Amino acid sequence: MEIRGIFGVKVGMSQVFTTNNERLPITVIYCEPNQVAGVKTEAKDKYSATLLSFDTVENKKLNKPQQGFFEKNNLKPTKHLQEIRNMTGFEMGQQITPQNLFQVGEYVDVSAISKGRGFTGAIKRWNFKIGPLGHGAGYPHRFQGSVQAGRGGASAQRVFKGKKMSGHYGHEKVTVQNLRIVGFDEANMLVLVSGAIAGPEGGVVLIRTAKKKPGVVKPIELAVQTEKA
Amino acid sequence: KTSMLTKEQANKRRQWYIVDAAGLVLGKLAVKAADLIRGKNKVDFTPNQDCGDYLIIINSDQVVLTGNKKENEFWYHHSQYIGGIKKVSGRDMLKKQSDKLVYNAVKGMLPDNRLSRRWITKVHVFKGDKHNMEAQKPTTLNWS
Repeated sequence: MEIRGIFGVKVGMSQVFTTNNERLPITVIYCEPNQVAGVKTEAKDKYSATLLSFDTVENKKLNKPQQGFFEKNNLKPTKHLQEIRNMTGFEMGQQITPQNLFQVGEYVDVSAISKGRGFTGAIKRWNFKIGPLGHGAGYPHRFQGSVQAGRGGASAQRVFKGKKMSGHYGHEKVTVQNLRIVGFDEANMLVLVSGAIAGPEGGVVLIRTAKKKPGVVKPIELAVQTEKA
Repeated sequence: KTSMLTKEQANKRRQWYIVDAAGLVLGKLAVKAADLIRGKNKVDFTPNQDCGDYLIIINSDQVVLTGNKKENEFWYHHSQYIGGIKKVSGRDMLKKQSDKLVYNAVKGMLPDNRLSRRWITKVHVFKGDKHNMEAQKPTTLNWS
């Protein structure tokens, strides 16, 4: 189905009390009401898509080619531009409120760059296991043990491409789906999302419609404190 | 001894051709296509520089397949990983982008050379019929 998304910046992590006394973790993301840079139709461009321009900046504060294009296109200079696949139900050059797109109990997915662990070991990157350390266990303490991949011209005598070893973990764009939407704030266009979500508090995070649960909405209400004088 | 057997001096001239694959079988047309593109059919074939020619294929989707090998012959493509074997039928390629199958069939008869890489880059297998190459005024001929 057609994918609907909105971009925002995380500002912190908190929790809220939903109805029936359920403490739900809250990721707080100020969603920027974006203005699409372009729409690629299924006929002229042969595929549905929409490039959105977000994190608005000053024309002087933006680099010459793109800010000049924005001014010629009668748009605003923005820090980032990103295309969203399969979205042509909207028009080009609009100010859109995502309140009409996502509902109080809709299920969405989030694409975000996780916190960068950099060059980390496979002990954490791939979650290897290690048993007893007593009675003599050799030099290493965080290791994988066997890397048996062929000895002698019989079995493999090589090393496998695409193997799961240590390396770059974090600082990568990953998507987590089927998480509940909790809180809306139309005064500043901010969202409160259930669960635990990747993305540093300040970085750019995309929240699009979940394709596993496109029209799966649920009744959600917020348990305001009963202690009122 | 000899008359000092001669060849060309990088004086190759290549022409474009238009061929439609609608009723010709795979192998017996592929052998002649490879002969044409590699320069096999030329009188004064010079393997040192080249004696080949270009190739454009129009509507490869309508090419004919023979006998039971449509549902019996299966081709494997292996990515360098466990379970990377992708084993698909001839009819499966018909339900897919089939021109690459003809490309691979032609490449299978290509000798292991440092020029076959540039002999095969002159072959453009297309499922369609309309493209930018029609404006180059090809030397139209087909059914080789």
